[PDB]
Amino acid sequence: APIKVGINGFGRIGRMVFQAICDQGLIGTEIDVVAVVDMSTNAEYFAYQMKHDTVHGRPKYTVEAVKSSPSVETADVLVVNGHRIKCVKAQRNPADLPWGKLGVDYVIESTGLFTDKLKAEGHIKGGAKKVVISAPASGGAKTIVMGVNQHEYSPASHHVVSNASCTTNCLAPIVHVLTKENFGIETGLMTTIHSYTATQKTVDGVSLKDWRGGRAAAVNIIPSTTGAAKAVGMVIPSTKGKLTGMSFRVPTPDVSVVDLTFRATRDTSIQEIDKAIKKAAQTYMKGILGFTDEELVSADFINDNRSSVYDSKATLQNNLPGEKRFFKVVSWYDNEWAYSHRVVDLVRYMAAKDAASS
Amino acid sequence: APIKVGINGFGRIGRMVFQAICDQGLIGTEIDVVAVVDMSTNAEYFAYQMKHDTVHGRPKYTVEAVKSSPSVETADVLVVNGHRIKCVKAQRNPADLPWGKLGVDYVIESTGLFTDKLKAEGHIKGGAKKVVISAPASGGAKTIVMGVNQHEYSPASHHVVSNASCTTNCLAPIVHVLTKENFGIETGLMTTIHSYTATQKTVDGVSLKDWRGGRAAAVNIIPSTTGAAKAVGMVIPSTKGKLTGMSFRVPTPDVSVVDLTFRATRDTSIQEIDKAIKKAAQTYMKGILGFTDEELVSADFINDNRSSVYDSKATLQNNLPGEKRFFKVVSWYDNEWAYSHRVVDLVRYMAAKDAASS
Amino acid sequence: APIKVGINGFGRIGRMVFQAICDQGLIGTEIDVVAVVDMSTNAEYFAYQMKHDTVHGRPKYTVEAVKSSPSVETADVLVVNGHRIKCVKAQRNPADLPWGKLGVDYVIESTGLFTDKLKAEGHIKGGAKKVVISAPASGGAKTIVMGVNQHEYSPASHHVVSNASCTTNCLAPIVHVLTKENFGIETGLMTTIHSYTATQKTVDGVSLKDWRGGRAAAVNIIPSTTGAAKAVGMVIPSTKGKLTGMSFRVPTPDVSVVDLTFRATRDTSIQEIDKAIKKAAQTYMKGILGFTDEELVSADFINDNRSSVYDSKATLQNNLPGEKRFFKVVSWYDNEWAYSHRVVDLVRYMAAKDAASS
Amino acid sequence: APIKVGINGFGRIGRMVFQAICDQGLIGTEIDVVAVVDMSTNAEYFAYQMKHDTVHGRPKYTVEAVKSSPSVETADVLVVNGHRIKCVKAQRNPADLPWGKLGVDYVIESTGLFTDKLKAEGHIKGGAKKVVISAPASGGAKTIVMGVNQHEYSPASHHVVSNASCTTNCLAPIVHVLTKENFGIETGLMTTIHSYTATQKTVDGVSLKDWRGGRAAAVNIIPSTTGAAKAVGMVIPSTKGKLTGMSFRVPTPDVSVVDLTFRATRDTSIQEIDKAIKKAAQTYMKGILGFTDEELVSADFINDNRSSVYDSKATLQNNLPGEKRFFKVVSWYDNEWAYSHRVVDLVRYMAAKDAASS
Ligand SMILES: NC(=O)c1ccc[n+]([C@@H]2O[C@H](COP(=O)([O-])OP(=O)(O)OC[C@H]3O[C@@H](n4cnc5c(NCc6ccccc6)ncnc54)[C@H](O)[C@@H]3O)[C@@H](O)[C@H]2O)c1
Ligand SMILES: NC(=O)c1ccc[n+]([C@@H]2O[C@H](COP(=O)([O-])OP(=O)(O)OC[C@H]3O[C@@H](n4cnc5c(NCc6ccccc6)ncnc54)[C@H](O)[C@@H]3O)[C@@H](O)[C@H]2O)c1
Ligand SMILES: NC(=O)c1ccc[n+]([C@@H]2O[C@H](COP(=O)([O-])OP(=O)(O)OC[C@H]3O[C@@H](n4cnc5c(NCc6ccccc6)ncnc54)[C@H](O)[C@@H]3O)[C@@H](O)[C@H]2O)c1
Ligand SMILES: NC(=O)c1ccc[n+]([C@@H]2O[C@H](COP(=O)([O-])OP(=O)(O)OC[C@H]3O[C@@H](n4cnc5c(NCc6ccccc6)ncnc54)[C@H](O)[C@@H]3O)[C@@H](O)[C@H]2O)c1
Repeated sequence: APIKVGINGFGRIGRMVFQAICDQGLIGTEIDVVAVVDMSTNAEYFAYQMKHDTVHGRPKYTVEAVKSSPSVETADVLVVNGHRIKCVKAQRNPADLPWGKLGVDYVIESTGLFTDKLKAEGHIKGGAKKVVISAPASGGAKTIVMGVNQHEYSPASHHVVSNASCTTNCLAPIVHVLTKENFGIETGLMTTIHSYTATQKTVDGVSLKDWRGGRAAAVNIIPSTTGAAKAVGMVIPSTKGKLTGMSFRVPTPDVSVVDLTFRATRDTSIQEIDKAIKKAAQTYMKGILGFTDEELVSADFINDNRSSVYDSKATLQNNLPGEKRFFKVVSWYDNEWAYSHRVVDLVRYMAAKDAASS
Repeated sequence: APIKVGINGFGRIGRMVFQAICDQGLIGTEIDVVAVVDMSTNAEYFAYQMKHDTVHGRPKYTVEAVKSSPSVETADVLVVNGHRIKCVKAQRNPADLPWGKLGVDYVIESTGLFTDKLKAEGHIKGGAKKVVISAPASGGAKTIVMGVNQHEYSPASHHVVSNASCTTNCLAPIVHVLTKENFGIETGLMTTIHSYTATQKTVDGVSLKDWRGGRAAAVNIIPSTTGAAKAVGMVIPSTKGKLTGMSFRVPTPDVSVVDLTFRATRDTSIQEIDKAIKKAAQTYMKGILGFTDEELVSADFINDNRSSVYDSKATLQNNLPGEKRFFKVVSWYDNEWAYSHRVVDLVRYMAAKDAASS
Repeated sequence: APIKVGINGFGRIGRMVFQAICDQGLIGTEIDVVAVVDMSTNAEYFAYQMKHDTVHGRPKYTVEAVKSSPSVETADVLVVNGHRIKCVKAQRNPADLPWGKLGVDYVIESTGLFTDKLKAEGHIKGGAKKVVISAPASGGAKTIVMGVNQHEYSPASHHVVSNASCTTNCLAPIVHVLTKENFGIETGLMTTIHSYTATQKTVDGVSLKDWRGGRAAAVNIIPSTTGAAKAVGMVIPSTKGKLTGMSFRVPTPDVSVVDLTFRATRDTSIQEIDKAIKKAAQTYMKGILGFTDEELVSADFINDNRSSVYDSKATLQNNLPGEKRFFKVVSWYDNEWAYSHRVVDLVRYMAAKDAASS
Repeated sequence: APIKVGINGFGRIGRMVFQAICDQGLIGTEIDVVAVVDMSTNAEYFAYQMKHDTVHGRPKYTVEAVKSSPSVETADVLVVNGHRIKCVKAQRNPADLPWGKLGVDYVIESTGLFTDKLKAEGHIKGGAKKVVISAPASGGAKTIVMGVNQHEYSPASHHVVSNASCTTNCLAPIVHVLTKENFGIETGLMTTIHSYTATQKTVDGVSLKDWRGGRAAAVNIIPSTTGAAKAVGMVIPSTKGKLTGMSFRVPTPDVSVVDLTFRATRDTSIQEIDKAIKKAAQTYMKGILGFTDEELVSADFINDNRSSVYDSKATLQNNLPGEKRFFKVVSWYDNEWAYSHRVVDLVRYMAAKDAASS
C-alpha cells in the first residue's frame, strides 16, 4: 500500500519533506510521491534545486529530469531513485489542482498561501482525501504535534489536519513532559531566537503586516511573533492562556533555540526537571525529544531531526541556584529539518488510521 | 519653477533618490515631489521606511504622515519638511497612473518591472512628459551616465531615458578618463564583487531566470551577470565588443567594488594611470569620480555619493612591476547612495535642457 | 581643571570612550587625555583606526599623527583637535606604566586583562590615583552603574571602580525602577540576544574556558554566559540570588537586547509597568533609561547612547493578556556606544566627588 | 610500514588534515599520527573541536579522550578509531619539541608561525626527518603543488618543503594546463574573492602589517593580498614576473573563487580552453582539477576535495564573444578542505620517494 502524496509548494519545507521521504527509505515503496507543484514545470530547475542545498548539502538520492513525451519543450518529470514524480503547474485556487485525477490521496500543503482550513479544503474539492498543512491552521483545522497528541486524530472527523509550526513542535514536547511528570507550568513566557526564513528580506523592504519583519534580515536582530504562542495551548489545552511568547530573528539561515521561562505548580528543582527530560528522551518521547550534554552551538543541529533537543548544560548552569519554582529551559531545533520529518511521520500515521477504520 | 516629479516604486532606490533630493536642498524649491507610488497608500508606513534605514540610518529631513481629507481612513499624505507628497496606489500598468492629473511631468521609474522603453512609455500616456528608468533599458531608451555623455541628451528625442545601473556608473567614469587621456583599452574584462540586492533571496528559492541568484544570498558567493556589460558600450560605443564582465554577489548589504583588468593601447605605466585618474578626479570628473589614499574597507564607502572612487593603494600594490600594457584598476561605490544621487542630477539636467529649448 | 586621564587598551571600548570624550566636547577643556596605551605606538595606525569605524562611522573630531621628536622613527603622538595625547607602549603589568610621570590620575582600564581589583591596583602604585575597569571586577572592586548607585562612591574608600558590563548597564536601570516603583521582583531569569565581540572567533578556534565561544561567531547562535548575572546583585543588593541569566551570541557586530522574565511582588499589569518605565524614562532616569514606541530592529540603536532603551511595543504585544504576576520586559542597547558613554560619565562623576572631599 | 607524523598547530588546517587522514582510510595502517600539538594538552577539548565543526560537520571517525596514566589530571590522549594520538604541549621554538623521542619522522607544521625555512628546521633539530609547511615559505624552502611539480622533490636535499597556499593550489593547476597545452600566458592578473580566515577579526581591531585586515570580518569586503602572488612563479617558473594578483576577503566562512584574467601566447578561443580544462580534469590532472557544468554557488563546494574545480558556465558566459587572446577563467575551491587533503597527498608522496632512495 503506497500512500499516494502530492506536494503543493516545493520550497524549503516541500523539498525537505521530499528529502525526508527519500532519506527515510519510503520513496516509491511505502509512500508514492505522485506529483510536486510550484511556479515552474521545468523539472531540470527542480533537479538543480534538489541536488544542491546551501544548508543541508547534496542529498543521497539521485535525480533526473526527463520529459514525459518529446512533444514537450522542457523536462517535466522528475526521476528520483528510479521513481517518477510529476511536475504539476501552480494553481491559484487549490480546487483547480487535478489531485483526484493523478490519484493523489494525501496532499501536503506547503505554499504558505492556504493556511485556512477553508481554502485548504479546495484540495479535497480537487480530489484529495486528506490535507496536511505544514503550518498553523486557521478556520477550524486539526493541529497535531507528533509525540504529544497525534492520537486525537480521527479519520472520520479530521480531513484538514495541520502540523503546527517549527517552534510549536519544539516547545510542546518540553511542555508535555513537564505536565505528564507533574512539575506543571503555572505560567510561562517563551522566546525563540530564530533563524531567518523565506518570508524575510535581504535588504529593508515592504512588509505591511509586520513592520519590523521587512528589515534587512541578515544584519539586524528583529523582534516579531511566533506561531507557538497559540498552537501549544491548542495541542495541550491545560496551557491555554498560561503560556505565550515572542521571537527574535537573528542572522543565521537555519536552526533556532527555544528559551522557556516558566513557574512550576509544585515545588521542585532544575535537577529533577533535567532528570525527567533526559528520561523522557530515552523512553516515551524518544525520536521527538532529544538532549545534549555537549557545549554545542547552532551549526551542530543542522540536519538533526529530533523535534526538540534539550540543552542539558545551558539549562543546568543558567538557573537560580536553590530554586523550587522559577525555571529556564533551553532547547534547540533545526526548524527546516525535524519539522519536515514530522510532516512525513504525520502523513504515514494518518494513512495508517485511515486504513485502520476507513 | 519646481520640477514636478513622481517616483514610481518607492523601494531602496526610490527612497534613496527621495532622500538625496532633501539632503541636497531641492524639496519644494527646486524639486517638487508631487507623488510617490508603491504597494500601499498608508503613509504612516512610508514614514517608518523613511525614518529607519538599516544601512544609511536616520535621515536629516522631518517626516510626518497626515490624511489628505478627513474622509480617508489611513494617513495618505507625506509631509517632508512641511512639503506634501502624495501616496498613490500602485498600478499594474504605467498608463493607468494619474500623472497628468496630479500635474507630474518627470517620472522616476524605479519599480524594476518596466525596464522596456515601451512599458516605460505608459507613463507618458498616463500624463508624464519624461521618464528616467533607474536601471538599464531594453526597447531602445537613451542611456546616459552623468559625467560621461549627459551632453548627448536631446529634449526633442529622448523621452524615455535610462541612468544605466550602479556598476555602469562606477566603471564608465574609469573607462572614460582612460579613453580621453589616450591610454585606451584594446580589450578588457571586468568583475564586480557586489552587495546583494532585494532581488536575491534569504534562503534558497526560486529564480528561474538566473538559477544561482535564487540561492541563499547572505551565506554564499553567487556568480552572476552585471548590467555594466551591455551598458558601458551604449555609453561609450568605443568599448562595444572590447569590454564585458561578471558579478560575484557576496554577503554584504551595500557597497560594491569594480575590479577592471585591461590591456592598454599604448605602452604606459600604472603610475601614469594613477596620476591621470587622480587628475581627472580633481578636474573634469569632480563629484563623479573620486579617489582615496587610505586603507579602506566597504563600510567606509557607506554614504559616499561618488559614482566611482578609485583606490589608489589597492591598484598600485596589486599590479605587475614594470608593465606597459596589462593593468588592474580597483574602484569602490555605494551602489544605493551614489546611483540615487546621479538620478537626481539627471532629472535636474534633463529638466534644465528641456527649458532651455522645449 | 582638566581631569587627567589615560586609557589603557585602546580597542572597541577604548576608542568609543575616546570618541565619547571628544564628541561631548570635553577633550582639552574638562578632560585631558594624556595618553593612550596599546600594542603599538605608531600614532599613524592609531589614527587609521579612529577615523574609520565599520559600525559607528567617521568620528566628528580630527586625528593627526605627529612625531614627538624627529629622532623617533614613526609618529608617536596623536593630535586630536590641536590637543596632544601620547602613545605609550603597552606593559604586561599595570605597575610598569608611567602614570605618575605622565601626570595621569584616572585610568580607564579597558584592555580586558586586568579585571581583578589587584592587578588593577598595579596602575595606582605606578602613579594613578584612580582606576575605572570597563568590565565586572573581582577581588572586591566597587561596581557602579551610573544612574542607579553612583551615590555610593566614596573618594576615600573606593579607588578601583568597576563600571560593570554592557548588559548590567542595560538590565540594572529596569530592575532599579521595578523596585523603586514597588512592583518588585520575586525571582527572575534573563537572556540577552547579544552581538559578537572582540573575544570571539571568525572560524572555529581556541577558547578553553568557554567551549562554545570559540565557534565561528558570525554563522552560529552560540549560547553562553553573561556578565549581568553577577553584576546586578553587586549593584542592587535586593536582587542577590533572585535574578540570573544567559547570553546568546548571534551574527551581528553591534547592538544587543535584554529580555527579562520576572514574577512581580504584588499584583500588577504590563500597562502599569509600561507607564512606570516610560515615566521614569522622562523623569529620574532621563539619559540612562529610554523608550521607544516604534517598530525598530537592532540597527536603529547604533549610536544610541542610552544605557537601556525599552521597547514598549514588543513588550505589550508579547506578554500574557490579563496577567498579574508573570511578565517579560524587552529592552535594547548599543553595547559599544552606550557603555563607553557611561565610562566617561563615571570619570566625570567620581572626579568631582574627589575634588569635593579629597 | 606506517609513516610517523606529528601535527604542530591543530587549528583549522591541522584538524582538517587530521580528518583527511582518517577519511582517506590511512589512519593506523598507512599513516600513524603519533602526536598533535596546540595550546592545550586537553584531549577532551580536542575531541570537542574534532567532533563538532561549524562548516564541515561531524566527522565519520569516532573520538575518545583518555588519560595516558592514572596520574595525569586531564585526559591527554586521543583515541581515534582505536588509534592513540598524544597531546603534546605547545612550544615556542620547533626545536624544543620531542619529535625524536616520540618517534616522529614527518612533521606537518600548521601553526602559521614557523613559515621561515630556518625556523622550520627546528623540527628536524627536535628529531624529525622532514617538515611540510602548510603555507608558502621563506628562506628557500622548496615549494610544491601536488599535480604540478611534486616530481621535483629530491629526498636528498629537500627537507623542509612548502605546500604553497590555498589560492596557489587552485591557480597553479589552471596555469599548468594552459602552458602545457600551449595556449600560454603572456601576462596574467588574478583576483580571489575569498572567505575570511582565522587571522581576521570579528570586530575592528589590531592588524599592523595589513591595516585593512583588522577591520570587522563578517561585515566588509576587505582588499588584501594573496599568497599565490609569489608561489605560482615558484612552482611554475615560466610564469615569474608574468602573473600577479590580489584578494578580496568577503563574509563567507569557507570556499573561495579564483577569477583569472590572462592573455594567451597564441590565438585561441574560450571554447578551446574550456575543452582542454575538461580534458585535463579527466586525464592527467584527475582528482586535483575538476570542473562543473552546473549553476553552483560557494556552498556547493564545501567538502569538495578537488584543488581547483573549474566553473564551465561562469567562464563561458562571461568572456568576449570574438576573443582570441584576452580571457577570464573562473575556478572554485574549498580553501580548508582541498588544501588539507593535498598536504596528506604530498606527505605520502614524499615518504614513498624517501623510502625508495633514502
Ligand atoms: N523554513 C522553516 O524553518 C519552516 C519550518 C516549519 C514550517 N514552515 C512553514 O511551511 C510553509 C512553507 O515555508 P518554507 O520555509 O518552505 O518557504 P518557501 O518560500 O521556501 O516555500 C514556499 C514554496 O511555495 C511555492 N508557492 C508559492 N505559491 C504557490 C502556489 N500557489 C499560489 C500561486 C499560484 C500561481 C501564482 C502565484 C501564486 N502553489 C504551489 N506552490 C506555491 C513557492 O514558490 C515556494 O517554493 C510556511 O507556512 C512556513 O510557515 C517553514
Ligand atoms: N539597490 C541598488 O544597489 C540599486 C542600484 C542601482 C539601480 N538599482 C535599480 O533600481 C530598481 C529598483 O531597485 P531597488 O534596489 O530599489 O529595489 P526595491 O525592491 O527596494 O525597490 C522596488 C520598489 O518597487 C515597488 N514596486 C513593485 N511593483 C511596483 C509597481 N507596479 C507593479 C505592481 C502593481 C500592483 C501589484 C503588483 C505589481 N509600481 C510601483 N512600485 C512597485 C516595490 O514595492 C519596491 O518598493 C531596479 O531596476 C534596480 O536594478 C538598484
Ligand atoms: N565591545 C563591547 O560591546 C563592550 C561593552 C562593554 C564592556 N566591554 C569590555 O571592555 C573590555 C575591552 O573590550 P573591547 O570590546 O574594547 O575589546 P578590544 O579587543 O577591541 O579592546 C581591547 C584592547 O586592549 C588591547 N590590549 C591588549 N593587551 C593590552 C595591554 N597589556 C597586556 C599586554 C602587553 C604586551 C603584550 C601582550 C599583552 N595593555 C594595553 N592594551 C592592551 C588590545 O590590543 C585592544 O585594543 C572588556 O573587558 C570588555 O568586557 C566591551
Ligand atoms: N584555513 C584555510 O583556508 C587555509 C588554507 C590553506 C592554508 N592555510 C594555512 O595553514 C596555517 C594555519 O591556518 P589555519 O586556518 O589552520 O589557522 P588556525 O588559527 O585555525 O590554526 C593555527 C593553529 O596553530 C595553533 N598554534 C599557535 N601557536 C602554536 C604553536 N607554537 C607557538 C606558541 C607556543 C606557546 C605559546 C604561544 C605560541 N605550536 C603549535 N600550535 C600553535 C593555534 O592554536 C591553532 O590551533 C596558516 O599558515 C594558513 O596560511 C589555511
